[PDB]
Formats: sequence, C-alpha cells, structure tokens
Amino acid sequence: EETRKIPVPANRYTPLKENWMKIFTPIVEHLGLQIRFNLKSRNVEIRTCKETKDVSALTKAADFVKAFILGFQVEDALALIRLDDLFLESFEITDVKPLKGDHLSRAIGRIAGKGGKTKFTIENVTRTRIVLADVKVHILGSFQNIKMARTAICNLILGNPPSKVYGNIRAVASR
Amino acid sequence: PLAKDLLHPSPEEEKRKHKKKRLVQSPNSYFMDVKCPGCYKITTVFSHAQTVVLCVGCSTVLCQPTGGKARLTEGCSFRRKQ
Amino acid sequence: SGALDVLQMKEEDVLKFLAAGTHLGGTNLDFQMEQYIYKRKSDGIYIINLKRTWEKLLLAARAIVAIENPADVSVISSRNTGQRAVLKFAAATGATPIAGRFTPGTFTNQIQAAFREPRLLVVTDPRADHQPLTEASYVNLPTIALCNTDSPLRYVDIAIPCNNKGAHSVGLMWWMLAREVLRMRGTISREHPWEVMPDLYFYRDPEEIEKEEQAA
Amino acid sequence: VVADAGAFLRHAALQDIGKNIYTIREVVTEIRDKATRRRLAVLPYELRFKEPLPEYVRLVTEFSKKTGDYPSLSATDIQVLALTYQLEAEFVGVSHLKQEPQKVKVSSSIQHPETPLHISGFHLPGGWITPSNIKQIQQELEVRVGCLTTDFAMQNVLLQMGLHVLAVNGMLIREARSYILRCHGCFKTTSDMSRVFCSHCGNKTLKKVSVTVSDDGTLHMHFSRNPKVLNPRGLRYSLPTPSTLGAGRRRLNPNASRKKFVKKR
RNA sequence: CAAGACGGACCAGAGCGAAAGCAUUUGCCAAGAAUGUUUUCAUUAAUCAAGAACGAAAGUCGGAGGUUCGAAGACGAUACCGUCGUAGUUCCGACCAUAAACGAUGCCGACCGGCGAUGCGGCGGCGUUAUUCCCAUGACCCGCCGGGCAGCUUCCGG
RNA sequence: AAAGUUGCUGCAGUUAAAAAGCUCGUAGUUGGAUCU
Ligand SMILES: [Zn+2]
Repeated sequence: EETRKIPVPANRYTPLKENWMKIFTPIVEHLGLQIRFNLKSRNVEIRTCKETKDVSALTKAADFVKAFILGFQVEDALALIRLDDLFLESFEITDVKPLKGDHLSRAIGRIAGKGGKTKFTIENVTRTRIVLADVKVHILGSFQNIKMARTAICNLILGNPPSKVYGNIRAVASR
Repeated sequence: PLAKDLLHPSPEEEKRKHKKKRLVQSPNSYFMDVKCPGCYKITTVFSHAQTVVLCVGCSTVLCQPTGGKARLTEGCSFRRKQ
Repeated sequence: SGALDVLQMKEEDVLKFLAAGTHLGGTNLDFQMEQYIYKRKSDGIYIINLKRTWEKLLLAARAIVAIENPADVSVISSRNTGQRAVLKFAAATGATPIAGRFTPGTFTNQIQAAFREPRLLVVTDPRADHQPLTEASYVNLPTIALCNTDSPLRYVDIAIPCNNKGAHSVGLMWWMLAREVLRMRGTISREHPWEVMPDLYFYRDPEEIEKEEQAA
Repeated sequence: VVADAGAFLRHAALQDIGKNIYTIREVVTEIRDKATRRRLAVLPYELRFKEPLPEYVRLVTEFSKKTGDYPSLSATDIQVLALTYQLEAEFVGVSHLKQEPQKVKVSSSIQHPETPLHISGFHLPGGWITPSNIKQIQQELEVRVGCLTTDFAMQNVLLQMGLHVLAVNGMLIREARSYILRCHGCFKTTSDMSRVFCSHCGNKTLKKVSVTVSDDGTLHMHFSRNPKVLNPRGLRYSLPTPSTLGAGRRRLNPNASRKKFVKKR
C-alpha cells in the first residue's frame, strides 16, 4: 500500500481543524482513501485502503490537502480533485527582482490592490485562484491561465500601475 | 486629575515613584547587620555594595556584587538598621 | 450621603447587589473611572466598590428629586435589556421614556413631531446612546448615566458605576434608583420595604417567555 | 421511542426498531430544511401528536431550573422532556425515577481546554479513519420506550433523571461527554456552543469546560489548571469613539506587532 | 577536487552605531549606551563661524584576484528581449566627499491626555517547570521604576 | 507708508522658497540653586 504525508505549519492548524469535516469527507466517499492527521509529527497522512476506487488518483487527493495547506479555499482544492487539467505554480516576489523592505511591501500591496480588488480581478480574468503568502505567491489553474496570471503578477511587480495591468489583462482575456 | 494634593501624596505612591522624582528625594538603599554562620560578629554592609565584603574575623565571603542589590551568601543572617 | 445614619448601606442591599452581579465590571478600564474600582483581581474582571456606587446612586437620586416636575425628565434606553425597565421607571415617577431607536434631532430640531425639552437625562448605556449624549451636549442638558468600567465619561455628569450589560443588574439598579427617588420624594417611607419586587423591572427574553407560561 | 427534531435533521429512520413513536407538533413544524420536509411525506405515518399535562410540564420546569440546564434548552425541549416523562409514567411505574439531583464533584486537570481529545480524524500517539467508520462516527457510541435526542442538554437532564436515552444506533448511551461554556465572573454555565456573551453578568467571559455524565445520575465536570486560559493579557485597550472570515486576526491582542504597511480595517 | 563569491531560512511595530551602515563559528583587542549607586570632583555646561574626523554607490591612481553578475561592445530577432562579454563588481594602500545621505521635519531644557505591547537593566511577589526536582538559580506568570525603538486612541491645543 | 514681503518689537524652513550627510570643535552668544 502507498502512503503520503503532508506537513501542516502552525498558521494552518486552526483552518485545518475548523473545516476538517469537508476535508475528510470528499476523500472517503469519492476516492475511497484512508486518511489521518498526527499531532506528534503534525502530518496529514493519506494511505490507500482495501475499498479503494481508481488507485491512480491518490496523488490527486494529496494535491487536495496540499492546496489547502498553501492557503487555498477548500472549494478550489475540491476543483483540483474534480478537474484533471489543474496545476499549481509557486514563486517568490524577490525571486524575479531584488526588493528589500518597504519596496517588497509595496509590491505586495500592488499585487493585492485596495480591498484585494486587483488580485480578485485577475482571478475573474484568468479563471485561476491566487493566494500570496508573506513573500510567496501561489497560482492554481490550467497551464495557459497560469501563464496569463503570472504575466499580470510579474508586470504588477515590475512597477507598472494596477490600472494599466487591469486594462491590458481585460483586453488579453477578450482575445 | 485636576484635584490632587501634591503636598500630601499617599505613601504608597511616594514609595512607588522613582527615587529622584519624589517630593523630597530619598534613596532606596539601606545598611544592614550581617552575622556570619561560622561566627557571631556584626558586619555593617551596604545593600547595593559593589565590593566583596569579607568577615573581619573569619575572612569569609559575605556578599557578592550584582547589578543591583548585593547577594548575601547562604547561611548568614541579616537585619536592617534604624 | 452625609453620615446622617439613615441613608447608609444595609446587609440586604449588599446581599442583593452581590446576588445580581452588579459589582463586577468589564475587561477594559477608562482612567476617569479609576476611583470606583476597589482593586483588580487576577481573573481579569474589575470589581466595583459598593459604597462608591451607593453614594453615586444617592447623588443621582438627589439630582432627580430636585426637579419639581416629573414630566420633563427624559429616561432613555436603546438596548432591549433595559428597554421595558425604563418604561416601568416611568411608572415610578412619570419621567418620559424613550425605548428603542432614538430619532436624530429629537432634542435639537424644533420642527419635529417628537421634539422634547427635558431638564435631566438618564441613560442606560453610553455606548449605544452616543446620539442622545451628542444632542444633550447641544441644549444645555445635564446627564445621569449607568456607566460600566469600559464606558466613556464625555458629557456625563453623574456616572453610576455598575454592570449594565446584564439584564438583572440594570433592572435592579433602575429599581433601586426608583426606590430612592420615591422614598425621599414623598410617596413611601423607610420603615417598610417597597412592595414592588426587583424581578418586575427585569427584561425577559422571548425564549424565556415562550416557556414561562408553560410553568403556570 | 420519542423522536427529537435532531433525529429528523439527521434523517434517522428508526421506525422499525420502535413502535411507540410519539412527538409534539412544534418540533416537526419548525424544521427549515426542505429535504426533511420531502422525506416526511414518504415515510409511513405511524406518528401521533399530543400535548403533555400542565402538572408534569411544570415539574419538568422545576428540576430543569434546579439542574442548572434551564436557559440552555428551549420550550420545545421542555415539551419533549414532558412527553417522554409522561410516556415513561403511563408505561412504567413512576417509582424508578428520582429527584433532588446529585451535587457535582470537582476534578481539575492540567490539559488545555482546546485539546482535541476524542476527535476522530486526529491521532494522539492506531488512530485511523476508514470509510467504513464514517457511518459509525456519529457521537460517543457504547427498552420499550426511549428517546432520539441529539443535543447534549436533553441527554444530560435525562441521564441526571436516570431515564435511559437512545441514539440513532440500536444500543443505548452509557457515558455522555462534551464541552460547555462556564463563566468565570458570575459562575453560571451555558451549554450553547455558539454563544460568546454570558447570560447573567453579560460579559464576553465564557470559557470552555468539559463535562461527562453517566447512567447512574453521577456527573463530573473538568476545569483546566492552566494559567494560559485565565489571564487578563490582551483584554485592555483604548477604544475608538463610536462575518466569520478573518477570525484569527481578532484573537491577536491589539497591543502587539502588526506589519507596518498592513491595517486592521 | 579547486577557485573566488555570499552568509538564506531564523530575520521581527526587534537590537547596535555619530551618520554612512551592521547577520557563519571561535579566540584576542580596546570602546560603548542604559541600569544600580547614602562613590568621587564641584559648574567643569549648551550651540555652532574658522578648523578637524568619518561618509552608500559609482568613479580615478598603483599591487592581487577574476566565481557570478555586467556599463560599453560583437552577434540574432523585434528603446524593450536573448547569447557572448570588456571596464567594473572582490581584497590591499592612497584620492574623490556626492545621494529621494528622509521623519522630504536643527540641537539642548521645561510643561502638556490615556492605553498596553516590546528591548535592556533594577526591584517585589503568590505559583509552574530541569519526569509532584530535596533550599538557591536559569525558562515562564503577575506588578513596579528608568532610559529606549515603535503603535493605537483623544474636540489638549495647533 | 501699505510691507508682520527684511520681521528688535514681529516673519518663516514635513507636503508651498527653505534644516548643513554625521560628529568633534576654538571665537561669539547664553549659563542651576545659595550669603540680612
Ligand atoms: Zn457570567
């Protein structure tokens, strides 16, 4: 039998606990897999059981939990369960240009925008889901959608104003 | 506020304040009798002493200097003055 | 109030005060209300000294007796937990009650159907009643208030230090203020306790009232 | 077998095991779920509606206010308790049940109140969750008339009275353990897990305290001897002059380091 | 295996320094703020013309080394981009003395609201921990004082 | 004179013109309390 463990950081223990029900149910009723979370090692372990359905989907289940560890909502990770052409791309803001201190914070605020609005706009433009950590940013979507969202994010951290990126990404989505 | 007798503050407030910011400034330190366990003499020791005070008869270490109040060794007794 | 051997605290008074949970306050403290705290116990709840709030109740009662006309005294409560109580406080003396949402411009806009010109204001909760304090600061209107420890004292002239979040404490303290004003107003005497039970002024939850008449 | 509204909410189809299925109208006409309403029209109608006598409802109210579970339960809960007490009274002799409930014993512990003991999906050291156990995991699982109560208040008062309580499964309940909210200001307990303000004093002062009851009528209730829970650290801050998302941000005390270019609303 | 580079994560509403600036271990050297002080001297102080010391990056003279990156430049596509790449980026010794060198905000002193967080030092105290540690000490908890970095709130006044 | 736009009386220097990159430093200016 195969097993796979997913670590849980301390900032994700309470979200994991609070909606644990809608996390362990879609694995045991749909994919027929057998899971637990140990507190001594702080690890969510998934292993296959006897009444397993479609064994070559175990990885998908792991991706489920993995997405919820990165900060994605459980609906988007359940979409990662359903659709097969869904991928995850992660990178740092300083990983493409060195920004230090207040410049880094301003780049984060430019990606987010007021009320998160700019970030939210990009999602509805690209049919993706973006959660950005303290310096990390994660995009969930299909390949070309990831490329479009990465294009918009990289342009926003270049220093291009959010208005121009807003208009250009709407025009690119029109195409 | 706006009504408090600055001439007659409450004694717990005066003891609460910084030693220079009282109405009439006063030290927080004291002198004390120290009785070594191996003898029965009396040694006059400053509470915030900076030197290692030795016994006049036993030549033993009485207090150890620290950042603040001096640390008396175990076994010796002390009594404040005045 | 004056060490005159007739207006002091009694054992029944302190017993019913500790029964109703009035003496215990909130988790915040405003620096203008430090003189009503006895001490800070380690649990995190500021206790309110009982003799201080007794003297403050007596001062508020002396302020409210001094008006000869009971009709021009406004008694207001926005939170429901005191609402019906202030209505019965009207039945105490005839002071006009305002329960529920307060209409802006009631005290300051003279072209209104509800335009009142009181001579004292008594307030259940200063935080919920920020608009009537704001309007009372425009028309030379003094203020009585039931003030918790986490309550601002702006435009408040007598702040009764009490727990006002709980229904029992606020209903009790309204009943006690009514008993004091009726005692030295001229209606009742001191040899006999007031026949009105403190539980009559208490706000009742609809969940409580749907199963109160079941036990008849 | 008295069916509570929780059994209707959980689609508990136990009409085959029990024959004395009786309940009150308002516990079934207050359900707002459309699937339960659709399922109610398919099930056979062996259910009968009746109203308990005023005397027995009253006596239920006095020992409900003696046991301290008075504000946690509603009028429909009172009606359900009265109906099951009447059914027990006119089926079996009334000398079996008792009154004057036993005083609660004190037994503290060093574990934190938010320790996730007996949560199925976790593992304290084995402890594994299979799809075959999902139907098994409903609650803590261990003759003529029973009860289909779900909420812990009614089960608590029934086990305090010694009345045998039943579940969605065939067997009865021997032990019932849960969490309640106890006030540390006015010393009043509330079993409502979603409330945040207290009942008597009215402060935001309720804290998690565990309880466990048995069949004999013996209850024991555990505090926590941890000074982390009871300290006034983040409780005082100056206030400005006058839903579930962003929950962990409120649990930080205001007098702490937030990032310089972020803002709390 | 070697060569030079650079010290991630920890790393913060943090700390130190006159500023520019400062992050692998250990050892040596001499400074330093705050604290504590019933020590010593007794006005020895505050501010700056002249004058002096340090002063990011780039740049200039000489020695050493050139890992990566890379102005100019050579190619390929379309000022943008890619491949290669010189000076430079690195160390040593002298020049240069300029920055959005920012709090776009002289220095010293006094008074004038509140709160609780944090770094350091001092003080007082129930208590828990070094598998109910058999007194002290480190780690926590509560409270106070002093100098700090830094927040929130206020019809102080402007 | 208006011009408190030359300011001793009596102006200003975050964002409008404007505080030296930083520190030390003679001249100059100012200097705790105390003696009928
Ligand atoms: Zn309470």
